[PDB]
This record gives sequence, C-alpha cells and structure tokens, in this order.
Amino acid sequence: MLLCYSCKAQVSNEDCLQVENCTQLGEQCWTARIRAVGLLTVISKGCSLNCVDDSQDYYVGKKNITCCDTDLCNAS
Repeated sequence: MLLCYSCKAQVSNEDCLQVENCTQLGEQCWTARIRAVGLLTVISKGCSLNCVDDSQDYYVGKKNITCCDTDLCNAS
C-alpha cells in the first residue's frame, strides 16, 4: 500500500495535510493544479491503477494532473 495526501477542492495548503494510505499496492498517486485567470487556486489528488505517466491528450488547460510513484509524492 502506498501513502499519499488527500485534499480535494482545496485552496489552502495549510489545510492540505491529511495523509492517507491507499487501498492496495500497485496504485499510483497524482496531483492536479488548477489556476484560473484570477488568483484562486485549487488542489486535487487521486490514487488508482489508471494513472498515465503524463497527461497531454487530456486533463490539460486549467487543470493538469501529474502522476507519480513515490510516497507522499502529492505532498506539494
């Protein structure tokens, strides 16, 4: 089992400090960054098998998802 943070629809990093362990080994974690024309910025992360090393075909524009196979890789 891999350990990664878990903060959906969050804009405050100070609050994004909830580390949770995944279900089973093999699953990968990813971090999404949302930054609109304004200043507001959200942060999301997930954990599953379906995690493309690089999301270029989709998940782009405003929200970019970055895959990673490291413990607490979605810490930042």
